[PDB]
Amino acid sequence: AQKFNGLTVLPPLLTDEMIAQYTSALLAGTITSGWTFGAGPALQIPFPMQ
Amino acid sequence: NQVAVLYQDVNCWRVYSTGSNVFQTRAGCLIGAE
Ligand SMILES: *[C@@H]1O[C@H](CO)[C@@H](O)[C@H](O)[C@H]1NC(C)=O
Repeated sequence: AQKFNGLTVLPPLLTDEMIAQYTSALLAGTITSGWTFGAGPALQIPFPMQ
Repeated sequence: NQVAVLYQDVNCWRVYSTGSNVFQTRAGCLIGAE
């Protein structure tokens, strides 16, 4: 603490709340649409058949 | 030719010349935008 001499830290661009959103998006796509959403529009498919 | 200014670590109120349109963010304080 007390910032010592003229040294700073600066904040990151993406906050931790937004990062967690991105990972959650990937989980939804792979569970529902398999790997189809990696190229073109997403198509649904039952999980046991996948 | 319009601009804006960002102050790094100030509780914007040590700033000297300020008018309206003040706003404090996590990074610092910004004057010149709405
Ligand atoms: C900034 O000023 C406000 C009002 O003067 C005060 O409540 C606050 O504790 C100060 N510091 C920060 C980090 O907001």
